[PDB]
Amino acid sequence: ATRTQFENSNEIGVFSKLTNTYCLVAVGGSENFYSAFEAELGDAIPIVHTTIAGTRIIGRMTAGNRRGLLVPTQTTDQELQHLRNSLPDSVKIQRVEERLSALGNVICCNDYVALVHPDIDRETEELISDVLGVEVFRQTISGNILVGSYCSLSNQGGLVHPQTSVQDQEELSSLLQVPLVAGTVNRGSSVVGAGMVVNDYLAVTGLDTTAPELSVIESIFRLQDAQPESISGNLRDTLIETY
Amino acid sequence: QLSWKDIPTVAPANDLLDIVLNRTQRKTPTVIRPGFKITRIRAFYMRKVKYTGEGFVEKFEDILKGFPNINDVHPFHRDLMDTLYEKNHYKISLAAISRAKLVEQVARDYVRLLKFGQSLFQCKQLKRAALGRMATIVKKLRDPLAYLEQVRQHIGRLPSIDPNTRTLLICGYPNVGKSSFLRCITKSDVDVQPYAFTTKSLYVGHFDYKYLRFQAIDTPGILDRPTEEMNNIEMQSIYAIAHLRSCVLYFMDLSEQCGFTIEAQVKLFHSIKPLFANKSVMVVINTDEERAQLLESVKEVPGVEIMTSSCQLEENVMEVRNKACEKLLASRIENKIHVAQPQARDDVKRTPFIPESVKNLKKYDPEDPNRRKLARDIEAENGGAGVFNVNLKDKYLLEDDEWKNDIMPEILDGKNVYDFLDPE
Amino acid sequence: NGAQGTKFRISLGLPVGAIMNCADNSGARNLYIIAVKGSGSRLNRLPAASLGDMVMATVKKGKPELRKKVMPAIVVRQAKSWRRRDGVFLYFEDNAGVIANPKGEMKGSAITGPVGKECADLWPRVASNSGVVV
Amino acid sequence: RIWNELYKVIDSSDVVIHVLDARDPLGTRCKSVEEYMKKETPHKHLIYVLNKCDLVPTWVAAAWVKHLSKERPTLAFHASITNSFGKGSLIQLLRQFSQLHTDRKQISVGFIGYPNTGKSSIINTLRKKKVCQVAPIPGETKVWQYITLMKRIFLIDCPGIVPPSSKDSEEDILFRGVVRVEHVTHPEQYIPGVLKRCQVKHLERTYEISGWKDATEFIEILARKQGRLLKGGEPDESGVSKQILNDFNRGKIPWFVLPP
Amino acid sequence: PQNDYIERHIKQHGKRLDHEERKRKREARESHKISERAQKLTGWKGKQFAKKRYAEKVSMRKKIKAHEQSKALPTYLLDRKFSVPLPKVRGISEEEMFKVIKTGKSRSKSWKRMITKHTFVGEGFTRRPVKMERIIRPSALRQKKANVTHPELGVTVFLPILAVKKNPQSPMYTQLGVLTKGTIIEVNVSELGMVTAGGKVVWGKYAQVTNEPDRDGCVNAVLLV
Amino acid sequence: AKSLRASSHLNAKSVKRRGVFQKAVDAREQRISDKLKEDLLKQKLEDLKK
Amino acid sequence: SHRKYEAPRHGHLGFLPRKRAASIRARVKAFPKDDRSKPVALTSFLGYKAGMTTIVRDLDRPGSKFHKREVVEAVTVVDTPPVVVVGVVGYVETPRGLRSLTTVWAEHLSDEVKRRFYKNWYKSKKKAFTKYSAKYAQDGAGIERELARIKKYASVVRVLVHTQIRKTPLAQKKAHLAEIQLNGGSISEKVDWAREHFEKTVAVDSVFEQNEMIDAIAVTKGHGFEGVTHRWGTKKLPRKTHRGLRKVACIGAWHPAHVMWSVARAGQRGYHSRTSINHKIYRVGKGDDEANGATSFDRTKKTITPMGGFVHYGEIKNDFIMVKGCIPGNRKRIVTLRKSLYTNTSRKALEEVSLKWIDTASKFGKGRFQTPAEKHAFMGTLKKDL
RNA sequence: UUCAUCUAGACAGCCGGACGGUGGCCAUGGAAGUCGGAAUCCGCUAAGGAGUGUGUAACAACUCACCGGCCGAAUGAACUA
RNA sequence: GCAGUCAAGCGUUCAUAGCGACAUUGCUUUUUGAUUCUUCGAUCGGCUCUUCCUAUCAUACCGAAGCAGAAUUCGGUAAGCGUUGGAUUGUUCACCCACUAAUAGGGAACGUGAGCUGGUAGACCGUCGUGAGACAGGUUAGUUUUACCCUACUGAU
Ligand SMILES: Nc1nc2c(ncn2[C@@H]2O[C@H](COP(=O)(O)OP(=O)(O)OP(=O)(O)O)[C@@H](O)[C@H]2O)c(=O)[nH]1
Ligand SMILES: Nc1nc2c(ncn2[C@@H]2O[C@H](COP(=O)(O)OP(=O)(O)OP(=O)(O)O)[C@@H](O)[C@H]2O)c(=O)[nH]1
Ligand SMILES: [Mg+2]
Ligand SMILES: [Mg+2]
Repeated sequence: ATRTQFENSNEIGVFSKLTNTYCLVAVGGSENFYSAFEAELGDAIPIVHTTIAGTRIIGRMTAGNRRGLLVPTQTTDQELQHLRNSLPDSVKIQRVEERLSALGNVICCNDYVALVHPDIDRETEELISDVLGVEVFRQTISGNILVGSYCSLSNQGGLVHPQTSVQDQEELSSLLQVPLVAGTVNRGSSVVGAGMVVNDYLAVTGLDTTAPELSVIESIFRLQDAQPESISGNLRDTLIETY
Repeated sequence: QLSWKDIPTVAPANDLLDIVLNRTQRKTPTVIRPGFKITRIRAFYMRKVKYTGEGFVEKFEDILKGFPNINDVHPFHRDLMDTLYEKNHYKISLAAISRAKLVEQVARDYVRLLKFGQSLFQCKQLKRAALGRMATIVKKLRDPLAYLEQVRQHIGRLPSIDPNTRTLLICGYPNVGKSSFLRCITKSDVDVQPYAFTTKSLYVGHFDYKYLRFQAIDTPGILDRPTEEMNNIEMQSIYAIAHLRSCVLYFMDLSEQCGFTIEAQVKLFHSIKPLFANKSVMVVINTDEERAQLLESVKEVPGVEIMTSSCQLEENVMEVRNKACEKLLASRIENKIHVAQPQARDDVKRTPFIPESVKNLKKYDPEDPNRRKLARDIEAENGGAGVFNVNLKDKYLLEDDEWKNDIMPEILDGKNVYDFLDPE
Repeated sequence: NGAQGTKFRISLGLPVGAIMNCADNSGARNLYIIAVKGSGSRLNRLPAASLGDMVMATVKKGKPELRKKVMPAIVVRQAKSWRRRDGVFLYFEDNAGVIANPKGEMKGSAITGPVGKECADLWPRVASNSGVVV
Repeated sequence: RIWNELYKVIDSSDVVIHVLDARDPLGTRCKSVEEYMKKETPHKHLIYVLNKCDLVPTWVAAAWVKHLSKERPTLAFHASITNSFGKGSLIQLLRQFSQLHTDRKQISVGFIGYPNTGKSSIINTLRKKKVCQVAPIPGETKVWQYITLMKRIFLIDCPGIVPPSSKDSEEDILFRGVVRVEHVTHPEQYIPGVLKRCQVKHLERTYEISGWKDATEFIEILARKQGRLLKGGEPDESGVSKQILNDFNRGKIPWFVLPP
Repeated sequence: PQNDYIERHIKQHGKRLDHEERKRKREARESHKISERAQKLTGWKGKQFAKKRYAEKVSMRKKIKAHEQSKALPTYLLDRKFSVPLPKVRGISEEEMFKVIKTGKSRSKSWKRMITKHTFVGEGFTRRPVKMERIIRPSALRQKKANVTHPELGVTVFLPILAVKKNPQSPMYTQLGVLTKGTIIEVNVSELGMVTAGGKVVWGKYAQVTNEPDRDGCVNAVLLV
Repeated sequence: AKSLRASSHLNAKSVKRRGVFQKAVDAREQRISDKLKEDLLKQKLEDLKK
Repeated sequence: SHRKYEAPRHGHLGFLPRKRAASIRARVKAFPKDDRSKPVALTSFLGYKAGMTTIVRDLDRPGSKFHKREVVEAVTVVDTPPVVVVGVVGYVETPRGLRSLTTVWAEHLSDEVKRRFYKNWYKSKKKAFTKYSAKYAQDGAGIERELARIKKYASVVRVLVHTQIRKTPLAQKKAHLAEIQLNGGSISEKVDWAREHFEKTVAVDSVFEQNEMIDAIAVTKGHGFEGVTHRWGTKKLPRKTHRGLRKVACIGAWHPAHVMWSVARAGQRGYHSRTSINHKIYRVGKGDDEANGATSFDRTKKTITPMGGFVHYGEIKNDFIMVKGCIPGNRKRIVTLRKSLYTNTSRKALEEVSLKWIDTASKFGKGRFQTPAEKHAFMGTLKKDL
């Protein structure tokens, strides 16, 4: 995993969205947040500055998988062109007309499943169900309906905020088909989606998140050789005396 | 709690007097005249008395509230600060300052007297009288403030110890090695010269084991001392061993070194084993038959564990450290995560998509000559953070590269190009 | 501090003594009280601000557990005519209010209705708790 | 300003009457003044007068009088120019003190107590006409006045006092007649105190409703009944709570504290 | 932190390179700068500087004195008119004692006189009615206790006053109880345990006030043995 | 804060002036002189149309 | 006494006396310091203010929050037709100040500058520079002697130029005249430059270019006799106060015997001479080339002059300078553009401004169309057409 | 003005000595001239305090008090105006 | 402040009289920071707007502090620039909570009396008086109205 900070915030949704095949970042004063990703990734995949409707809050404004990328109505034609030019033709990019414009809060996704706010349907959202990617589910994380903020996800595991119940966790891991766990971020934060971005090979979060939280993240996401999620078997009582 | 450092400076009596009286002479006006109204004169001297009172009580309140209550804190800190500062003297000085905070009585009485002043001379003499009585009260505070400034400097430099955290004591005879055990195991500025009471205080270090903060405590020394006479340096060690919920590591140093004999070492151990009744003890030998009988001596105690090791090797150190941590965490959890799973809902396969690029890729060594440039450094080359104009282009993917520095028209006569722009 | 970014200038709509709406379900309905952080000091002038500005406020209507209690939080809608530095003047249907701690972190967990673009860019946790930007 | 008048009245007085409300005498007692009178001025007499005894039953009055006669004489009283109680007893006691102070040529009697206890009304009751201004609002008497009877007893009216015992609370100070409820901000939060103190039977007999729960619901029921609602349909909880709190103190709602 | 960390730091690294030379030079320049501050520092600061310097001179003189020096009646009659210690005190005018007080909406009636100086009223004072009181003796200018010194024993005591017998100004003032300078008062002395021949405990004695308590809140007095 | 006429800020500005700003200020002078000379030559060319 | 509440002053005591300026054309009171190392260069230029307009720009400003983002901005447009040189002045140094010891004029001059010298032009015989033209005879002994005098003495050299008001739509017929300093080196070369430049023009491209910070010196838009409240910014007294409420009530309690120069009285507001510095040029546009108002992003052929022309001004048929923001003076005035007096240590004077669009809509109302072709296309065919 | 030192060499500078019983006795984890309490003596001396300050955990080392060598004639302190 | 102790000096042509700087003792109530904090008779406060003083609250530069850093305390130069918004009239010779870099003190009036605004005639209650009336009080209602003159100031010939 990795910890770093730009301007001085532990919340990474202020700056970035990250998948298996591209990484979006916000344009800032300095190229240090971009360099933090370039260090671990190199030139292997697209690393792309730009704003969304002249805003930096791009992981919370956007959402996508390795197959594509959804952006809102407030997005300009130039930023859209810029993303199109800077990304390959393998990722289909689309501008969506919706009341709920924060797609990275309204949606949590991986390359095989997606959860959504229970609110309005659409023609091409009911078409995206199987067109663009695959399953959509209208669900709710312990009453928190802002799934992309209150839950982080990948293809190998999932994290939710700590007030989620065992019952709801088992119900939601059935839909996602992969293990879930409830945890906190950045010295006791329930908001995991903004505080962290993660995928099949790499994790980035803030400087303030503790070593137990990092160990859980590493466990549930399969980073270190080897951590198949019952390394919690080893670190049982660490979390006990921590919480 | 934990670093009573935010205590404002406690000035001596004469300096405090000079401060509070010069503040009055400076801030409040200084000029009145006989031809002025008696009400003006009264208000003048009243303002002076009231400001002078308020200054003294502000100062004294900063002392009283900033200083800790030696009772009402924790028994460990209480006993430590008692053996350091003499609790009786401490409380007596602070009570002296509280009762002096008298000044209020003088100010109120003399203001209420000033209400009836019928002349400038009368009002002036009443003002002088109030300030002089204040000065007498403060002059009678010469020794407590001298005591309290010293206690302030000391208690600011004391270390922040949580008694409830995972702790381990490091005990033994003087000149053993238990302090450079702390030096080696943990970051800590401690002296290791070869004589008895090289350290006169408790020193703290931290480390992380199993994703948990621990604190190790080096304690200066204990002697065999039949215990109705002992000094304030050893009573620190005793109170620390008695109060805290730690493991405890007795260093024996089986050797002619130490300037102390093995009989005396086991004697001290048997002397202070009543403190060990609930403390998770371990013994470490840092490299004849009676000397060995003296070791099964201590093994025969019910809860104990012996180890042989060194400061010569640096792995047995971590060994025994982890042993002490494991011994503690067990009956911590005694004295005191659920991952979900799918249950087989479908056959659709899912798998990690990763390109070959990252597996062929090389990590980033920040201290290699030949490496990746990483635009941080391109910034450093061209110009700093706020001057370097990055090209958002130069990354883009096109059919022709010669057209890098092109622009798309956005608007024509009335229309917008993006609306008419299709491939077909 | 707590906010991410600079002190940027957008017109003032909300002087002291102004009751504005809360639509989250933390329990409050209204926000009134005095204070604005980062306000100047001029004779006879009212403390009034926006730009995702942090303000002191009380619940005039809501649950008694949080009535009678002063609290900080942030403007998200104004209904005055604000100017975007990218073109047009913007304005909302109403004023909106809502609650937080001094670091910018919210007592509530979700927001109803639109939230200002610059307010969300300045306050991260508002952007995470908001489903609707503009 | 008020405590200057207090100490002036005491220093001018030969006797000090301490007026208590029979609903809450220990609330309305002011012990610090009694301690001052003990230490400073033992030559003054310091008696108690329970007033508003018509609002509570007779056995509560007898209990309190028994509890307080152990320490201080403690007459009971009801103030009215027409229908009074205790007038002759108090007259007898004052002329007793006069007979004791036969050399002074006159004897002054100060009236101390909380606001809205009935000092002015007791004086008006002794004189049997309106001598002092009276109002159900607390602070009608703002400055002292001398009043004469027998050419030998001088009554002195004092304004009301509350000592700043900080163990007290704004709620306790409200439920003693001290403040004007027009000036407080949220009068709704105090109605639970009203339910706590008062009896449901009297409370439903007074407003003629019935069977409520939830004082917030109580207010809205009473407002829908009285037609006391705003432009729209929001029932005015604030003004209705203000009226309830005025009624509670003025004695439209009967309530009383039990003694040991 | 954690202990005398700067003392450790000085032991390990040591203070600076330019520390001892600079300290020597400060000690050398102090002689110049002392005189510089004397010919400068106008006002209160110069006054205080001079006071400090004089006190420091006296201290060193006494120190050197101590160094160089450290290099008929019997015991019971050693340590040994009926005139009071203060006859012929300053005379007080009636104008300086009584202040005029005016009554009415249009203040036109005066007839009222406030005593400006400290007073002793008694134990059962009980102010007169306002329509009948002319002499006003305010509560703040009302003393119950004095600070009486025995000339022998070098001792003082905070004793309760019992009476005023003789104010030398216009014996009306005695009946009013005015405690001006030279006033003679009866004070209780039971705290001292005095007893006459016969075993009767003395609990009252004459004393003369030595101060003007209109200027000082104190009433200081000397016992007449 | 540090005023406009603060010695340290003015020294920093003095150090900045000799570098990146004076180069940009001096290039414009050569450019504008090169334009000034051509605006003379074109007027001469027009005078030599008669 | 001590006022009980501190508050800042009302007004600036440096912009006094607030009187009418003694000339419609503000006088340049300082030119930049000369460096005799560098080529010959004019220090200033003249122009005529022509309304305002709106532009959009793409901002490459690192550190800012519109970095790589679009920004709408106001701009001022000055009609800057070429300036004609007619004379030279030499200013010798003295221990009293600077003194002019000789002025030399050209051979031929225009009816415009002659009109400037005259005050009733339609009656005169127009005999202005006849004897000077005669002094321009065979060898010009006098001309060369005074020029050599300027080369020898005089220290610093200014050049008398005038405008070509004939080119503007303004109905004045009379040119303005101004001394503009030469800031290169070699007084001899300055004089030679001027000698070669008599009777010849200097365009604005030959004095300025894009991304340059210039100062505008002008006179500000008289409004006339005005009161305290609007002339200094004072509070208003509540209502129906005695002897009115739009004034200062008084000075306080304390008693002076005079009225001070500092107490904010009534009088003239405007027609004051002002010098406003550091305005960035955004475009140096030229009449020869149409599509001035067009842009690399737009590609819509049109000149900057809006539909129906500017208001209280005509069309821009001439070279123009576009600066950002608000200069002093109103439309139809005479402004002098000076260059900055000092090297500016701000990145604002380095960023290469790029425009995306210029607003050529009507300012005689709420303009919705940039071109009459757009208006035609949107409205469609009318009754009058066919 | 008064009192003192001085070619049997003054004052200022450098240099050297600055000892021995003895790490004097109590005390303490340790304290040896110098955290503290109380003695404060004798010896050998040209002179050298049971020690004037810096310093050490303790010693050490340096220092002055005092003596001597080189230098070669005036100097110091307290007071007054 | 009162009463004392001591002693650097002064000292009727005094050795053993007197005076006496700097220090210092007692009285003020207590020894263990529990003090429930507790008011006791005065014959003004609020708008606009300008300037000045420094005895500097903040900003700028420095010194000393067991000053690790961070923050803070004491002090030196310094008046260049700023030093707020509100609640409370059973009252405010003031206090309360907030914002703030900070929420410093004062003067030019109050050394009789001087912008604009709150705080005699009628009537009622209380105390006194034989009474007319007065007041220890309290409440209520209740008409000065320049400049067009000189100077100053501001702008204009
Ligand atoms: N043989 C050996 N000797 C050691 C080792 N570590 C320390 N020592 C000895 O320990 C001596 C110093 O003692 P300290 O390390 O200070 O132990 P301490 O004196 O009991 O520590 P404190 O009482 O806290 O002051 C040194 O002279 C070393 O010779 C070790 O690892 N091996
Ligand atoms: N039922 C009842 N009401 C009383 C009695 N005495 C007084 N009251 C009422 O209490 C109200 C307020 O009490 P006050 O008579 O003003 O007593 P007070 O506050 O000491 O009087 P002031 O000194 O003028 O402030 C009056 O308006 C009466 O109506 C009583 O004995 N019985
Ligand atoms: Mg050691
Ligand atoms: Mg009342």
